[PDB]
Formats: sequence, structure tokens, C-alpha cells
Amino acid sequence: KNVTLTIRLLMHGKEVGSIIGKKGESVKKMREESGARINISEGNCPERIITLAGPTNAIFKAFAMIIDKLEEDISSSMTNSTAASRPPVTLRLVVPASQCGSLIGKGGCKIKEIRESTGAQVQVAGDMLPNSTERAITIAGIPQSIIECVKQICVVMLET
Repeated sequence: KNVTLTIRLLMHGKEVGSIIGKKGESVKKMREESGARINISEGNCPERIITLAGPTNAIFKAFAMIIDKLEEDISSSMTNSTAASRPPVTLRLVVPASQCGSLIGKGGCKIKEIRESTGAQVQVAGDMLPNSTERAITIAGIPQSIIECVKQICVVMLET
């Protein structure tokens, strides 16, 4: 209704699976409530990638829904696995080379100040020789810290 955007979610088949939801009825519910083009792709690295596209509002709900699904799962009494030792929450997003380069800014002053206050740590994919095109960033920390990093990067992206 106001402005459109695009966000590529990259996660491990296991983590993303918990987010997908049983019988895919949850992912169906996610889209219906999001309103922004939500799809899935491959990932020799992550295995699962959710391509979301749509106005800031649609995306706002989607991101809030997916994060909640992960919050409900962890706090649902895991009846499997043996300890995780991962108090924080990591989310690896995808972005073009131009996005990562600028997102970092001169001497990383930009990305540094963002993660410095956000309280979370941002990750960056490698680039062995001139082959890689898209860079994957991994933000770990508190759910509040993550949503903050996304809101800060988004607002700055539009306001350039």
C-alpha cells in the first residue's frame, strides 16, 4: 500500500522445518497472514530458503509470524535431541554483493555501529575467488536484538 520490499530467508532444513510447520498448514497460514509473496528454494548450503516479497506491512507480519513460530517451538517442551547449548537466536539472511558492500560502509563503520548497539553479532559469507555473487549474513542474539537489526537495516535501506 505504501512501499514494496524483498527479503530472502536462508536457514537449515531442520530449523526452517520447525518454522515451516506440520502438514505445511502453518506455512500456508503464514502466507495468508503475511500477504507478501512467500516461496521456498533450494540450498546446497542451508538446504532451505524462504523467498518473501511484498509491502513493508505484509513483510512486517510475516517476519513476526515466523519468529513467533520459532518461539512457540523452543518453549513447547522439546521431546527430542539432547541439549542445544544455543541460548541466542541466529538467522542467516541473503543479500546481493552490492547490498553487503554498502551495508558495511566505509571501514565497516556502518555495520559496526548497527551490530554494536543492536547487541547482536552479524556474520558474513566468504568468497573464494571471483565466483560468489550473493553474500549470506548471520545475526545472532536476543529475538528483540534480531528484530531490531532488521528494522534498522530496512529503514536505512529505503532512506539510503
